[PDB]
Amino acid sequence: QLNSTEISELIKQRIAQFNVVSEAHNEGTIVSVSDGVIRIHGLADAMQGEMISLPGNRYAIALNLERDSVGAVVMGPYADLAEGM
Amino acid sequence: MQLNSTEISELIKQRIAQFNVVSEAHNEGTIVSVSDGVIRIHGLADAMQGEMISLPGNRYAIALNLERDSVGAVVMGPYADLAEGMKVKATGRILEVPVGRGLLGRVVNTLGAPIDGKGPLDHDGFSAVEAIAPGVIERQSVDQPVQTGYKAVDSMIPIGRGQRELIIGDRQTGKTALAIDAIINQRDSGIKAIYVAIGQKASTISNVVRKLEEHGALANTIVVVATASESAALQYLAPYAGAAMGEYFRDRGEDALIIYDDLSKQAVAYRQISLLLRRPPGREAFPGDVFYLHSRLLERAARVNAEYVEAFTKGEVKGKTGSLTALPIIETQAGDVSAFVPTNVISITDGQIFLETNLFNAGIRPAVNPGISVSRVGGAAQTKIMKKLSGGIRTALAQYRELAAFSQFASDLDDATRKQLDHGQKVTELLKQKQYAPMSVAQQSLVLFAAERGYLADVELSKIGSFEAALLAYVDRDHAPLMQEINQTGGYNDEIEGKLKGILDSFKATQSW
Amino acid sequence: AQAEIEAERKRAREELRKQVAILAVAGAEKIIERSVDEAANSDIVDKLVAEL
Amino acid sequence: AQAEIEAERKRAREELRKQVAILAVAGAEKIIERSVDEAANSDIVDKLVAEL
Amino acid sequence: EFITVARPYAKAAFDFAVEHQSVERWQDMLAFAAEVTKNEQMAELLSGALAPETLAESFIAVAGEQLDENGQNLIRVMAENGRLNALPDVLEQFIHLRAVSEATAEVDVISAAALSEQQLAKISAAMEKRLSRKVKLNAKIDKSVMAGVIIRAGDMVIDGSVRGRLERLADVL
Amino acid sequence: TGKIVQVIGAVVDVEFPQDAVPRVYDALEVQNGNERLVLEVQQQLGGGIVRTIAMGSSDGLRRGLDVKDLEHPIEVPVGKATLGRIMNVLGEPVDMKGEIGEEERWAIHRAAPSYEELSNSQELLETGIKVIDLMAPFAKGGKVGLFGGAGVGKTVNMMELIRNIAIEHSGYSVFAGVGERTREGNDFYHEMTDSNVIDKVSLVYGQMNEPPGNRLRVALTGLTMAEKFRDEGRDVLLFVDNIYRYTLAGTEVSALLGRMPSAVGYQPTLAEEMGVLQERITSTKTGSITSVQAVYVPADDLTDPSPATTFAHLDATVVLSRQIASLGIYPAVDPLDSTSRQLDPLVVGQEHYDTARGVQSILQRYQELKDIIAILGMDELSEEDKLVVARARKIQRFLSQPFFVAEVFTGSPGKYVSLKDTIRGFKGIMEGEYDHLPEQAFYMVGSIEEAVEKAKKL
Amino acid sequence: MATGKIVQVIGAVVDVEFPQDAVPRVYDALEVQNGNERLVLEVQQQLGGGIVRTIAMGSSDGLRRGLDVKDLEHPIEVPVGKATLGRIMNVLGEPVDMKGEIGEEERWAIHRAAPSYEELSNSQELLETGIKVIDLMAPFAKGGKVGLFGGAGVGKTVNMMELIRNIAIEHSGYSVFAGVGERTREGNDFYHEMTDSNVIDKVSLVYGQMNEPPGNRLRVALTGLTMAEKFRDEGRDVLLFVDNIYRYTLAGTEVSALLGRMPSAVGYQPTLAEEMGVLQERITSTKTGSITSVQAVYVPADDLTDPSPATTFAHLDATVVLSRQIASLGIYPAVDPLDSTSRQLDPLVVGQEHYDTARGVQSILQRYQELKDIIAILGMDELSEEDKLVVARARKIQRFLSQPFFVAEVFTGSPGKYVSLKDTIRGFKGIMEGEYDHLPEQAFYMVGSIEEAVEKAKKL
Ligand SMILES: Nc1ncnc2c1ncn2[C@@H]1O[C@H](COP(=O)(O)OP(=O)(O)OP(=O)(O)O)[C@@H](O)[C@H]1O
Ligand SMILES: Nc1ncnc2c1ncn2[C@@H]1O[C@H](COP(=O)(O)OP(=O)(O)OP(=O)(O)O)[C@@H](O)[C@H]1O
Ligand SMILES: Nc1ncnc2c1ncn2[C@@H]1O[C@H](COP(=O)(O)OP(=O)(O)O)[C@@H](O)[C@H]1O
Ligand SMILES: [Mg+2]
Ligand SMILES: [Mg+2]
Ligand SMILES: [Mg+2]
Repeated sequence: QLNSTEISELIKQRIAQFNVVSEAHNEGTIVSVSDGVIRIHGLADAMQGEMISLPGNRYAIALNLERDSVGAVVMGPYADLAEGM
Repeated sequence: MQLNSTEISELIKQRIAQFNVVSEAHNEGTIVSVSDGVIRIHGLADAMQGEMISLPGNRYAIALNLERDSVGAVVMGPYADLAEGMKVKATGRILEVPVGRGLLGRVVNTLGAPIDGKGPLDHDGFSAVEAIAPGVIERQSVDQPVQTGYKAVDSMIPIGRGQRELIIGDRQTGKTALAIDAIINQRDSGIKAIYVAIGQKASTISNVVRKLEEHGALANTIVVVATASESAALQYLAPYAGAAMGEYFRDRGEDALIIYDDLSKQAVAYRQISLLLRRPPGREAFPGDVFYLHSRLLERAARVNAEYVEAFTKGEVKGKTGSLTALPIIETQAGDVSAFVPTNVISITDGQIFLETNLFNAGIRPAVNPGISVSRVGGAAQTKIMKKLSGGIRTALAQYRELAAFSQFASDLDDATRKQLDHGQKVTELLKQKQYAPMSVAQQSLVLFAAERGYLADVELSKIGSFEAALLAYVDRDHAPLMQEINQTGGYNDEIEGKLKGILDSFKATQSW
Repeated sequence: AQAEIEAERKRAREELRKQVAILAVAGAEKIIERSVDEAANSDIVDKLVAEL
Repeated sequence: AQAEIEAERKRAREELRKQVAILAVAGAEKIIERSVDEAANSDIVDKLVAEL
Repeated sequence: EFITVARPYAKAAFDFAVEHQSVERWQDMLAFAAEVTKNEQMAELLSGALAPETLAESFIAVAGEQLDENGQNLIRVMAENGRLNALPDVLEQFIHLRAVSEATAEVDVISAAALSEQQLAKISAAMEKRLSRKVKLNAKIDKSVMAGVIIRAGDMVIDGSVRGRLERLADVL
Repeated sequence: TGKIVQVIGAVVDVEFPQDAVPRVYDALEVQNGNERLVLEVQQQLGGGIVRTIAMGSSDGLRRGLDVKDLEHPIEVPVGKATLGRIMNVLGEPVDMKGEIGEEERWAIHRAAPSYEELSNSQELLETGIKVIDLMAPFAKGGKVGLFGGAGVGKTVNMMELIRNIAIEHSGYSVFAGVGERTREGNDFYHEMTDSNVIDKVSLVYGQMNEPPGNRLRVALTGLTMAEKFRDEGRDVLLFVDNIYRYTLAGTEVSALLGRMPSAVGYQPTLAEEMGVLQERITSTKTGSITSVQAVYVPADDLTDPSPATTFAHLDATVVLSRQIASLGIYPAVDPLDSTSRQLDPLVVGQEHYDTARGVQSILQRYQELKDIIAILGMDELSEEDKLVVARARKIQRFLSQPFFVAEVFTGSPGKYVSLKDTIRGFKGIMEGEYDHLPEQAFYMVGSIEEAVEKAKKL
Repeated sequence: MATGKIVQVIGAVVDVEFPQDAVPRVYDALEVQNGNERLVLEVQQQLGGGIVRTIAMGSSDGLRRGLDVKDLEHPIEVPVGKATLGRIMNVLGEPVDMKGEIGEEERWAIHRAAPSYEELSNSQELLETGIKVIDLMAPFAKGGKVGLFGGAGVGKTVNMMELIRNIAIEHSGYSVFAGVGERTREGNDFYHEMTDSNVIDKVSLVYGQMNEPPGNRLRVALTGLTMAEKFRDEGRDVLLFVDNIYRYTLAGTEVSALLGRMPSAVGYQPTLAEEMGVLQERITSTKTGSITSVQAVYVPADDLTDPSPATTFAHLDATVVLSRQIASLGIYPAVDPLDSTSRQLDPLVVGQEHYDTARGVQSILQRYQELKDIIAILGMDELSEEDKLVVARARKIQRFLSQPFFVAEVFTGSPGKYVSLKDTIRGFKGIMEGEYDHLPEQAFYMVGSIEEAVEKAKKL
């Protein structure tokens, strides 16, 4: 038993209004940063091998589309990225 | 005989006068599982990592995983009586052991309870089992001898006071024999001894102690035991408990020699603990931190400069440098040095002595392989006489083995080669030595002088053994003032070379092998 | 031989110490059971709450 | 000597059998804060001779 | 055990209940949700591998005492991660977080015999200064401690039982 | 009171009311169809769940069965009532005879004797066997291990040791069958009854058909009987039919117990599980146990963890080699790997010690030459190197011996060889007194006189 | 104010929960009271909501769940510049020599990006070491990287002490010594050696001994680089010595499992090549200044196949391989000529005179290694008399590459020798031709120049 992107403020949103699909599929937020991999919540319209634009005119490639999140690999320096971007 | 039967009551009754009516406060948890010596505890919000946790009875556990919502801890003893819902109290304490001079001649477990049955301990208080070593600015360079009494080791592979020297080899090659002879020989050197037995069977520790007591060595020695029946936590801690006892002498300005028998059994106990705690297995299934286990242990063996001693003793002891010397033992499975635990310990130590089965079966005992053995302190550890004689020996003997391989089918030898192919056999024969028969410095020096200055050359090889025995016998009756001079001084001069030459000239003429 | 004898004598005294202490507290328990008092019980409570 | 301490223990039993008398200090003089009346004035020797 | 996975859901629900000033209701809703979780027929349904939405809407069916706008959502979030068995633990952490938020503590007192109100006064008044919280005592006097008292708050314990002294003395052996 | 809640192979989980949870190593009991099944408690999980190993077949167990809590460990009969009888791991009688006339039962889980209790002894125990007491002699009250691969001779060797030792010894004996062949249990029992020696021997059998819980704990049933006879003050012989099966039955259950795998997939607890068993097999100031253990070596790999851990436990170790046995030299003892704590000049004395080290030195040097000989042939050797080979080959043959138990294979009659005749024979060969005899003269002859009589007829 | 709390401690790895709007950046430092002692943590990962996974720069012993953690909004910053010289510092840049406060004017973060492609330089000016086998077989250049490869006990340390003696005293410029994962004894002996020879005022030492917690050894090398990069950016020429590069990779392996990564290869962290490359690519000589570096490389069990030594070979310019197979014969320096190599060994730097001499020596030793296999079984008589002659002159060249060091007199008992490059070339030509066909093999062993090998032959 372990947590799978079950984090308090995301849960509180779903409590307030469950149908968050009302927000655009085009965008999302970083929820983890480690070793050059980021996990993103959202991006419902992401696709395999798509370029995701990051702050600082950087990019990541979407490589795992998972049921709750996208795993993407940073094509540059990563160490200044932060969750909630 | 036992008029104290009255007086033990007064001792018992005054305990009541000492005991204290204060209600204390403590942080509390409950056991939620018990398995294989590991317990999980709910609660203990104020538990610290490496803390002693106290259990029902007089039993303790060590807190190792501080996870969210549970503590994982290992029981230092028989665990099987514990149960779910038992109430568990966190002390403030780290693990400490009795320490002092009064430990000498006692057999104690890793917790330091006396198991010899010679009654309670005399001791000089308690010291932490886990402790940081002296830093760079607090050390002094190793430049004093600790004598093994073995011709092979003391000539070729000298050990200095504060060195760490790995004894490594396969099973049944004489690993322990070398280390207990190194203990036995300290009986009059002033160097205190510690023998830590990790994971051995208890009757082996009976036999060793019975040999140390058959000589005068046990009254110089502390014996620390964790037998194969005892829990993995007790075995894992047993080397650290031994080092804490050796550090008492080291911080006073006295010398101690500590033997860790089977550091590899300490690693196996540490692997048991780590897998039972579900920590991820690394290579060869050991945890990754296993290097930090051995390296923090062995860097405690150190020579400290006089300033560090004065500060520790608060000016009671001034001008004296203290030293702790460690002799760890590793077992290889088939000479394979590439295993994870051997490669770590070979990286850490200041050298190694390789003992190997082919030499031991050939009758070369002690089976020291001159080529792959090395001391990283070298000549700075020797007395000047041994330093002068022995430097030539070990590298010459290694090249003799290469030469003997290259020669093995060639019918014609040039006389440099033919001389080399003889001298090396006679030196190989000279370095064999019987167990429990240590030789003083002057006795070793005299026999090495006979080999370096060529006096062996005409003597037929099987007689070389009898030649040595007769030479030691001859010199002890007729020339003992020189033996006293060399043993006390370790000195070497032209008159020393002259007197030794005169002794070899006189022996080889007058006597018979 | 003399070291062996003195050591067994020292063990016998520590053994004898183990014997009395167990049966002493097991007796002192019965002194509570037959000498406890409700004013003394209240004295314990009122003392500790005054120094908690 | 073993045969001496084996005899001397039999002698020692009587001092242990005596000194288990003194248990009031253990129990009452710790736990009752002020000193106590001997409510156990029979049960003290009852404990002595029954327990040892 | 569900204690770690209950934590995120427990916090979310409490903060929301605060911003909506409805904490008492929720605690009632979570209690109801924790009882339907125990029903023997539902405990088979919860164990079998239904799809999350077919399970959730079947769960919502058996509760009509739930605030649908906010309380069905909670159930739907837990169902989407399979978590519904954590509801009895989510409840206990909601109660725990509430008491920290209300700066209030439960305290358990154990003794050989019932206490006087004057002792209960001194105990409570001391513990409020120990904790810097309000306290609410309960007394659970016992057959086996023969004199003295124990005080437990959180997991900190103060012992004055004679039972504890008899063993704590025998320890000096 | 308890309920079964999982069944995974040999492992059964049981839930209890949280006020009543069984202790570790308690016995439980459950009705499985038309028979009673015992379970042994291994671990306390949370929530009153307890995890247990079945002492019997676990098939036909449902979930939801009611389980009965016995308040005590597995306890077995001990004492003279066990003598001459065959017993189960649970200490039930397995011969068709009546109930065991027990007076006392002991729990099979016990602590080892304290360090103060142990006793040293140096009384050499003679064997009939030329290689064993020459190369790896052993004492009364010591431990011997026979190491070998599949089919190399561990059992035939132990059957000569039983014949030689356990019939000139006068006290009681225990034989523990641990995960070995049921045929060989029946064969051994009948030769004991036919010889009327059975009434001195206790037999515990948990052979290889039995499910893992039986194979694991039958070793401890065997020791607990031997510890009763030792504490009574007797001198006892303990024979263990294959110690390796104890460790292997641990491996089989360990994953189901939920323990991460170690090394070559062994249980992480391997060295503790072996160590706590092994430390109980010790002679003591009250009385003595002499022990012989067979040690199977998986895939002939002497560096596997299970053999490797066993080597530190024992006082004499005899290593059997498939490479020698395929020569047909028997016993297939490797003299360059077999060793004993007793091969020491003080206890054996010098003539024995010098002979053993001479044999070891010649046979080592023959290994050093074999890689030359293999490519070039022997003609390239020096005339002294040829003499080492010519002696070493004779020595390897003279190490062979006819066993009395082997007559059903070899046909030729068994020999018993004195220690005086063995050291005299090898010392004579190494002195070269016999360099005029052929190699075949030495093969399978009891004593050196028998070699010269064989040489007359070649 | 302190704004986070410790929520797990497992071994060296500590997890801290911050508010969801003030989460520490990766590689930020954090601070906590471990009783009396202040402890620093370095942030490795952001994971979940508000939680960060960190490595302790010190012992975890005595940490509790619940301790308040301060957020320092910068990475680990260390003192740099002249104030460092003659001082010993730990990984955090704290003085550990008792001499008092460092007295800096500037502090730099230990994490920084490498020089850009436009900034690099190719100024391969040849550098003389005075060691026969190195100057012939593997010539150094100023501003290059040198690796001393070998397993345990083969001579990496005393070779580095010889190189430090010869170039670093002559260099006339500052030096940095990084004691990564070193033995505390040897770090002491080096400090006294530099003090007694009175060159310590030129050199700053960063020490991260083995006993130190895995976090310290993981980062101590970057502290050494950051001091060397300060002197390079000033425009100075500096020498950087690294005690053992392998031990940085090994400290990465220790934490990597606890940081939740899956294992790779021979149980190494998956990031091994990235972690190596990110350290090594800072140690370069730009247009403003040059860093010359000598690195020791531990080779586990002497297996040059192993991923950690195999990966570092690509980053160096000269690589010297020390072999136990040679070291077993006692013939130090134990450099293997058939495996050691340098980027500088080509005619456009070395000139043809040196190039021809080195390629000659390689061809002879290569041939002899095949001949040696025949001899051991068949014997030497089965050779052609020309192959016998090559076996002779090769077996001499093998001994002539040996040289006693005046940092090794304590082991040898004998006086150490220095050789010029000019004299080295002339000596090897002389064995390759006939001039010394008549000397014995032992007349070469640990000699010095060829001009004194004749003298040992007369003594032999
Ligand atoms: N110098 C020696 N000369 C002759 N025999 C020796 C010598 N040293 C040791 N032995 C013998 O070697 C045998 C094994 O020695 P020891 O027990 O020290 O080896 P070990 O490597 O410790 O074995 P283990 O691996 O079981 O611990 C013993 O019989 C001992 O008597
Ligand atoms: N001394 C001997 N003389 C003749 N044959 C022998 C001798 N020792 C062993 N053998 C042969 O080896 C075979 C197997 O030996 P044994 O049955 O003792 O092995 P084992 O210990 O049962 O091996 P495992 O237990 O692995 O099956 C038998 O055929 C036996 O004849
Ligand atoms: N050039 C040399 N001259 C003499 N002895 C040497 C030489 N190189 C190595 N040795 C021997 O090898 C030992 C270990 O080498 P060292 O460099 O100290 O270890 P490492 O190579 O692991 O750093 C030295 O103590 C010495 O005994
Ligand atoms: Mg040993
Ligand atoms: Mg068999
Ligand atoms: Mg080094």
